[PDB]
Amino acid sequence: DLGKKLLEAARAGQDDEVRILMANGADANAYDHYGRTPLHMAAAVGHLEIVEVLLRNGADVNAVDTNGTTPLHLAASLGHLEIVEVLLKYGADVNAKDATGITPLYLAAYWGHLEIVEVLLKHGADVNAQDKFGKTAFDISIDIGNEDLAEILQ
Amino acid sequence: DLGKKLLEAARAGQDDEVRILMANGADANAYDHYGRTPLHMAAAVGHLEIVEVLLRNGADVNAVDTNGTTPLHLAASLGHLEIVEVLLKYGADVNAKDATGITPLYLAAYWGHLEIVEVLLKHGADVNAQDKFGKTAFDISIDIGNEDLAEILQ
Amino acid sequence: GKKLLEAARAGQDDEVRILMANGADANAYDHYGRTPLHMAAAVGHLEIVEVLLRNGADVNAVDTNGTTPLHLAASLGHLEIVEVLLKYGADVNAKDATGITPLYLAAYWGHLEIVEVLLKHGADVNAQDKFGKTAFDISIDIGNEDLAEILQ
Amino acid sequence: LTLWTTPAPSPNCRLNAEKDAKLTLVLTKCGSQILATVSVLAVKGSLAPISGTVQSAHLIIRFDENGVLLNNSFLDPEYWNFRAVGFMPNLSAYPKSHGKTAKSNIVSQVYLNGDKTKPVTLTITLNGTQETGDTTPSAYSMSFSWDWSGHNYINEIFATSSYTFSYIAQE
Amino acid sequence: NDKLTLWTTPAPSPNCRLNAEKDAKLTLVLTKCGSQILATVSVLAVKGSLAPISGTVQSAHLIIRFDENGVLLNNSFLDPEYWNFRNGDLTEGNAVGFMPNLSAYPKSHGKTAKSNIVSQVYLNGDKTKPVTLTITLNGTQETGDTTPSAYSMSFSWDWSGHNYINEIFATSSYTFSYIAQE
Amino acid sequence: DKLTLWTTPAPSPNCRLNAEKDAKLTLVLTKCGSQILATVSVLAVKGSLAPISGTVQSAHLIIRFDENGVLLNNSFLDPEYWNFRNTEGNAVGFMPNLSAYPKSHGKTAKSNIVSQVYLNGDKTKPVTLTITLNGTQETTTPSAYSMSFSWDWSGHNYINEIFATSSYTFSYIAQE
Repeated sequence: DLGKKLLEAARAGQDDEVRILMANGADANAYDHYGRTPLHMAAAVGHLEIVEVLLRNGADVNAVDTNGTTPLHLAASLGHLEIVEVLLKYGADVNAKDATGITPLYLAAYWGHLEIVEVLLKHGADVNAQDKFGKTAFDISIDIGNEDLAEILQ
Repeated sequence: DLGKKLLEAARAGQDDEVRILMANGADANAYDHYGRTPLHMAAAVGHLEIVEVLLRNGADVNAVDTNGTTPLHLAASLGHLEIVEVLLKYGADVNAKDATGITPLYLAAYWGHLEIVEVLLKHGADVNAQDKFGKTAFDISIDIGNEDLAEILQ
Repeated sequence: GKKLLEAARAGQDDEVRILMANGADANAYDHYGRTPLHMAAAVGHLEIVEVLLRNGADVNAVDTNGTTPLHLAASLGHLEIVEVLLKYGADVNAKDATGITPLYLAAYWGHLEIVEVLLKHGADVNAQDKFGKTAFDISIDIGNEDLAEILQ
Repeated sequence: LTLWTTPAPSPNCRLNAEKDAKLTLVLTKCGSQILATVSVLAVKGSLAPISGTVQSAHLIIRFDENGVLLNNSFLDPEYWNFRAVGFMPNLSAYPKSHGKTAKSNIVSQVYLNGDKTKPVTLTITLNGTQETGDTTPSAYSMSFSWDWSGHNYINEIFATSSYTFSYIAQE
Repeated sequence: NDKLTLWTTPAPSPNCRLNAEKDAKLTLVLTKCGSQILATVSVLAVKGSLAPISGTVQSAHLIIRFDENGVLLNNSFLDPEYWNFRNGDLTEGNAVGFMPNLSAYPKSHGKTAKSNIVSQVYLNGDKTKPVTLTITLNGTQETGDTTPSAYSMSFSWDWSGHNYINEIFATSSYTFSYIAQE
Repeated sequence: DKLTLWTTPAPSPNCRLNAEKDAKLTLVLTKCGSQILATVSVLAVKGSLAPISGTVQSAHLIIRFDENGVLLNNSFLDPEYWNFRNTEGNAVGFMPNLSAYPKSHGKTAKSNIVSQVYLNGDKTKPVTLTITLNGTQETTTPSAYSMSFSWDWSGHNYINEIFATSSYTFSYIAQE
């Protein structure tokens, strides 16, 4: 099964294993039973070359897992700037909401990835997006005490 | 007893709960059976507004637990500078000594809180006070290898 | 003898000359081939390294894996000890049982001032190991900007 | 004797939604002490894959005065049987409703995917619950609280390594 | 079956000395599972400089020593009225079956890594307040005029670098096992 | 009884971490009904872990057993220090349960028990120990069961120390 191998190679950060498998007709849109696709795996582990090979082979750039989480949520939450940029170039959705209303900007703010926060805002990220508890990225900057963050949010 | 609820709210840093409780007649000078009072709890966890509420309500700024430890020892040791300033403003004894002769200056020095060492010295902290082994805050600086502190204390 | 080995490890700068005064052997070794100078170089006790060397400790003593005190000092980041070892004529290019040199260890563990000293003292930038890796393969390996730069 | 979930149960517990995880828990009675081994694997929901800023999960198993599960609410009684007061945590040592008593907690690190770089703290609390008003009381309880505050494990599946502990038995 | 447990009971009164007489409650339960003892242990200070933790105190220890029949050496350091077989007197069981195996954990001048079991426990059962517990089996070797012991179990708590002043030294519970002598 | 399967409390060098008989593994399995209670430590006696040399930051030992729970030959654990206490019982009663820890599921979380142990018994010198149950992969003689120990201290520089660990206790579900 080429899908399982492609999921595993993207997760392991095996750049070439990925290229070999794509070469051999592996489906860039395979998914595991949680709905993670190879591009979620590559975005989460932070392997830029793998992210690019997948998007060139038609990987659904806003694929959602079973909780609504997209590859751009993962790269913004875990701090992978250059992956965040490439994803955006391919149509990544800055305002995607996961199952409790959380957005890539909310995660990048929560974990303190400020350059990512700037990049998302310049691409139209909605600052007033609230999770299902009513909390926005500005409420995060107050709760987590991040002054640079609160400043950036205006 | 309101006392037990006050001791618990001070320790869990329940700013609001503490005000409700003081509103309702909670005794600011309640103590547990180790001799800890709410002001000890608040000075240790670092909650300034609770320290202020209790002091505005008549908390004894010089209460000692069964080892002779005062709230100023706790704030100076744990590095809470604004609490150390407020306790001193309400008449905390700068050179209170615990059961083995330890003062607030000696603990602030041992744990490397230099700004607190400087505030204590301006209120008359005594560099000569020895621990049970005959060592002063200065000898401990030398030991620890803390050159900035050794110059402040010499 | 073993007292010396123990005082050198334990860092008892005092004991060591106490023990040297009595003719305790600066080149005693335990059954892994470790000498007092290996213990002192490893724990970083400069004074002890100097007393031992002044008392004719073998600067190039190897343990059963070919590790010398200079490997230990370079690997563990003891700059002054690396300087005093080299002064006493430690082999800057010593290889352990797998070909690893002091420069290789200093690089691996990111001790750049020591990498600089070993180079000045003629460490071969090109010594390889198991995989045939060298200090340079380690730099762009461990993703180390400044070490890539210093290997010039 | 052994009281357990079997070695490989089907989804049998609720961390956030019905049957959203498999808890493998084995209690073997060694006289005055219970020897236990535990692990958990989320199968659906917000821990599979870990999502948003979720950094904790918990499960509280409650038992009645005879050591029998209080109901099928939280751990499924079909995966819970002998291979029961003799397996309950000793109330003298771990007093009911006092899970904040230090000694009623056993705390240790377990690891996501069995990977030593992905720690998760597991706090087990014995008899830590208090029920009031109309709530049916439990006589005994065993709580598991997993916490990885400050670690960002989004996209991982919440699946832990296995861990052993023991505690004094009530009888 | 009560002979297969040797313990302090599940809830002892003050029964051991960390720094002063009866200044702590040590809960320690040893259950004999053939060739291994399965143990659970925790400690709570009740007065003195660990209740609350005071000054710069960052460690505590207790060494329990036993004679050649596995019987506590004296009522020095752990109180013999909270140490016995479950529901038992001294003649209900054999305490050498609970002692640390001497061939695994020797009585000698040397230090032995395998005679230690080391792990973190947590003050108030709170994951953010770790304290290291090092358990050492037979790690004593009495010389000079010290009264000798045949076996020992020592518990050394150390929280170097953490400032827990004003906390009560009260630990979470911890399980370990070791090879029995018989 | 026939309820202990062990290396004895004090084995001679009995295992291979990198070369023949270069370490002493002390490993005691005591059957407590459906669970095995175990305690393990290891000490290197020669080679690149005694003293620790170069950039070595890990060691491992895999023990494989056949369908009757008997140690495979050519095992990196010497069968002379591996036997019931004195007596021969049924080794399958000591094997890790294949429903709980399926064969070659070594990367499944639940088949691993992971905790820190300490070089020389010293709290400032942690080493991670990962125990994997039935994780082996032969495609070699086939094994039916395995128990692996992987020590890893990545990022710690313990060169010059002797690899000798504190003792550690764990348990697992027995096959029968």
